[PDB]
Amino acid sequence: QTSRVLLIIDDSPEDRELYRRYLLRDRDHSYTVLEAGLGRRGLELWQQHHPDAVLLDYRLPDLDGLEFLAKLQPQQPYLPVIMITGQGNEAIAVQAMKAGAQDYLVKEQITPEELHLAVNGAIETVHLRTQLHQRIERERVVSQITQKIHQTLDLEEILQTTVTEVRQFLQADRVFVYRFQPDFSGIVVLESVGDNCVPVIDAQVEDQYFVETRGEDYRQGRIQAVADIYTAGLTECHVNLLAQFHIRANLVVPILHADALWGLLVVNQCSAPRQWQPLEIDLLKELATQLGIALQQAELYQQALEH
Amino acid sequence: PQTSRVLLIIDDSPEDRELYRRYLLRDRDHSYTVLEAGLGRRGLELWQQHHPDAVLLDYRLPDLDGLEFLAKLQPPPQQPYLPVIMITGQGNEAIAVQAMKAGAQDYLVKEQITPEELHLAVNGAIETVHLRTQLHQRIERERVVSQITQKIHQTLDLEEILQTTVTEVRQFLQADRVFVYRFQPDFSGIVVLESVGDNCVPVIDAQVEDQYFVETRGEDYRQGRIQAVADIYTAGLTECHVNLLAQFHIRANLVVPILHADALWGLLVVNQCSAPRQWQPLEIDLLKELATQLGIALQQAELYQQA
Ligand SMILES: CCC1=C(C)/C(=C\C2=NC(=C\c3[nH]c(/C=C4\NC(=O)[C@H](C)[C@H]4CC)c(C)c3CCC(=O)O)/C(CCC(=O)O)=C2C)NC1=O
Ligand SMILES: CCC1=C(C)/C(=C\C2=NC(=C\c3[nH]c(/C=C4\NC(=O)[C@H](C)[C@H]4CC)c(C)c3CCC(=O)O)/C(CCC(=O)O)=C2C)NC1=O
Ligand SMILES: [Mg+2]
Ligand SMILES: [Mg+2]
Ligand SMILES: [Mg+2]
Ligand SMILES: [Mg+2]
Repeated sequence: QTSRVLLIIDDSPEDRELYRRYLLRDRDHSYTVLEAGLGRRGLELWQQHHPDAVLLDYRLPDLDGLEFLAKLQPQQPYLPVIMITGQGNEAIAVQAMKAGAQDYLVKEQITPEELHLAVNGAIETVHLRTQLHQRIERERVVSQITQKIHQTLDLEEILQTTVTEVRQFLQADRVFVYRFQPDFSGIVVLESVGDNCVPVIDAQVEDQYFVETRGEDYRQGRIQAVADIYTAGLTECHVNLLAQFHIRANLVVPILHADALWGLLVVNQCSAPRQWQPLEIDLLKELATQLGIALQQAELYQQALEH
Repeated sequence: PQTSRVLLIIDDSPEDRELYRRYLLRDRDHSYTVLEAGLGRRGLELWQQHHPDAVLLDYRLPDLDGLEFLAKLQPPPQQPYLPVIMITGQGNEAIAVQAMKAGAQDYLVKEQITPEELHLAVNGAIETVHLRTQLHQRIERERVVSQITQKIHQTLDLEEILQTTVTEVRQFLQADRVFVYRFQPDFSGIVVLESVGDNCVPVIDAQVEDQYFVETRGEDYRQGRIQAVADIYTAGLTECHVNLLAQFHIRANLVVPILHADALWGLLVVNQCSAPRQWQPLEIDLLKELATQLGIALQQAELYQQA
């Protein structure tokens, strides 16, 4: 049973209660239910809570359902709205679906099972469209970096292009590349930042975990994906440390050269926690692998000079 | 009215079937040709022989239960999803729920159907199958690209990398033949690796040494410009190329230049040998991306040469 936020927008307190009772009868999910009796507040709750689905009464005191959809501006998001219409007004349902709704229900004909089916579909379909959009953007990033590696030997340009595009794609506060010194200490080679996190470049913090251990887990590929340093169960030493650079969410991907650990591709969220998705993690492993190709390429260019 | 959609209705009631067809008339947006079957066996035959855009399936047929039917449906490999809409009697929603886990896209309740609801349900099933297809292909091409990147990162033998590109590309594309063309210093050319299917007679061991097009007619190939022929007889080609292509039984031709540094190293070639083929953007962009990776692969092998 996963969690779902469902927003009900209907001016009849009883219908809201009816729908609320119906959604609880769903074994597949646990629903957090938000309510509004007016369109304007519906819009406000929508904008503040990003609910997974919206049950929308076509006839509200302030807005008709069509006006509500038109007052919605949504990356490139899709609206998980189910229009609720009265029997006989199906023509509204059709023009609502052409305006962005995912499905509709007939008020007096609604059953719990039908409600589940509607919510499932609106959510699944928006998820498909969201995933497809993410696949397209993720492909642009990978191809753009592939392009760079084919067009140049220089690291400063490839790493830079990498750091920027991932920050753009992920909408992260910070992305940078951390490089290990021979004495297993670290420095930030490149960076790209949003002004919500206290900088790290030029202000170097000395950790003792990489000098002492050398990162054998990172050599053999270990990645860390911390959604929120306060709920992941880290030690008090680590939590307090990250709080001083305002890192709230942490994603770290090792960069490998030869059979050795060259450095780290690092993503930060500094304002709020962030649950890193499988697609995003997979993107970074891939880029890191391309960086390995770049580094290797640059070293073969160094070796070829000396000859 | 020109028919835009083919719908297969599988239901043992001739009256309900005609009823649904009339409902479909109320959709001004589309024109429906309806195939009808009263039995599972005939439904399956009609499905397999005529490839309808969507299916309305009665959960209870005289010979097969709706679930048993879905299990006998095999979908083409370029559209692996079943655009089936289950029709169940009320109270039997639970059977329909198990159908959507078995591949149906949606369901309807027998006595509750309205013309608009039928339209939207058919609309939805076709759009969702299309979304699911697009997402499915994005995942496959990313795997292909990610697999070649890995190989390059591992510094594996290039001919093995070339092999992998050639094989995996033909599978993803359902193409009759894919191969890699390599230029000799004297601007001729030979076929290094290949992947060929039923409809196509192979070309690899009988390579004709072509003229110096790379100097003037590969002006575009040096500058990275690709050729994408849907049908060699309508592309406006000269007799020499047309006759040449016909001697290899090429009907559709997609060729992508392979670059090493900024020089024309060779060509990635895709062929359809049976029928003409309109090459789609996803397919072309995949090929360009692979072409660039082979370019990066070629660079890795040359840099290891002096060293
Ligand atoms: C933001 C700027 C910055 C950081 C984060 C940095 C050090 C830093 N310490 C790290 C990990 C670490 N550092 C420590 C711990 C310590 N290190 C010590 O010097 C202590 C003795 C000790 C506890 C006080 C630990 C426990 C980790 C995490 C190790 C793990 O991954 O399990 C990491 C990698 C994981 C991460 O990014 O969270 C870095 C980059 N230096 C910097 O300039
Ligand atoms: C097994 C397959 C095979 C081929 C396809 C090959 C030759 C071959 N000739 C090509 C182009 C070409 N080849 C020719 C012309 C000629 N070529 C000649 O051998 C002529 C004597 C001459 C006719 C006058 C032309 C005009 C092109 C296309 C140039 C362009 O469109 O840029 C191409 C690349 C473009 C394409 O195929 O569309 C190849 C690979 N040798 C092979 O073993
Ligand atoms: Mg109302
Ligand atoms: Mg429905
Ligand atoms: Mg649906
Ligand atoms: Mg029947």
